[PDB]
Amino acid sequence: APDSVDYRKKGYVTPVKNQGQCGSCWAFSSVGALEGQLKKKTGKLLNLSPQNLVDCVSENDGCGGGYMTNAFQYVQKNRGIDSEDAYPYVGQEESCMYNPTGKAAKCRGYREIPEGNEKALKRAVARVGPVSVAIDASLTSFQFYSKGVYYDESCNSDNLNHAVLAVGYGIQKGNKHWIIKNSWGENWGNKGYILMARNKNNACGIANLASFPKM
Ligand SMILES: CCCc1cc(-c2cc(C(=O)N(C)C)cc(C(F)(F)F)c2)nc(C=N)n1
Repeated sequence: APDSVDYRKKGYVTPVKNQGQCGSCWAFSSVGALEGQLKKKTGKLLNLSPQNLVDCVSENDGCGGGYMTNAFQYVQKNRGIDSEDAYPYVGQEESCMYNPTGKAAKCRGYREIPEGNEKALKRAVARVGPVSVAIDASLTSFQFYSKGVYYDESCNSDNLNHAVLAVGYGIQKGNKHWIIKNSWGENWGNKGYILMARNKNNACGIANLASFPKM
C-alpha cells in the first residue's frame, strides 16, 4: 500500500453530484463505490443511478437516510443497477421503477472494513479503489469547509449521520488525510471535495462504517 493514492487521477471517479433536498447521501456513496469498481473491471467510467437505490432499497429509508451495505445487497439481489440516464435523479422518493434494459452494472456482494480501523481502511482503498464511508457531518465547521485538512474536536464518532466516498488518502502540510467526495455539488467545499483528518483517533467516525462492493 502506497503512502498516497488518488483514484481521481486513475479515472475511477465521476463528476461531483448534488443530492439536493433529500437524505440520499447513502445512495450517492454507494453508486460512487460501484462506479469505481465498474471502471476498474470494465474500463468504462459512467454515472450509475442513485434514484434507483432511493426508490428500490426496501431496507433503507429513501430521502430519510440509509446504509450503503443495504444498497450493495439490493444491487446484487436485483442483479443490476441502472445508469443515471436510465433512472434519473429527482431528489424525492417515488415508486420503484427499475428498468432492466438500462442496467449499467452488477454487484456480487460487499465487504466491510473492521470497525474503527483506519489502517485497514487505508489498505482497502489501496487494494480496491473508492470506498463508501459514514461520518458525522453535522458540524457547522463541516458545512463551511473550504480548504485544509478538516478536523474539529466536537466531531462525534458515534453520531454517523452522513455518507460519502473515500477516493484516496495522503498528507498535506504534515497532516494526514482522507480524500472525500461529497454529494453537495461542485460549489461546496473544495470543488465538491473535503480532506478529512486521517489517523487522528478515527475523526468524525470515518472508519466506523466503511464498505465496498464486489463485482
Ligand atoms: C436529516 C438527515 C437524514 C439523513 C440520514 C442519513 C443516515 C442515517 C443513518 C441511520 O441512522 N439510519 C438508521 C439509516 C445512517 C447513515 C450512515 F451513513 F451512517 F449510514 C446515514 N443520511 C443522510 C444523507 N443525506 N440523511
